Amino acid sequence: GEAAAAKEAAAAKEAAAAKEAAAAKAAAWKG
Ligand code: NA
Ligand code: NA
Repeated sequence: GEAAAAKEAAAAKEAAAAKEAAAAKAAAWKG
């Protein structure tokens, strides 16, 4: 029901968030 659905939301957004960190960091670490 809503329980399943909630877990999709959670997963996706966690994944998304992590990608931004990775990208920003790569850009920075270079200079
Ligand atoms: Na989808
Ligand atoms: Na970013």
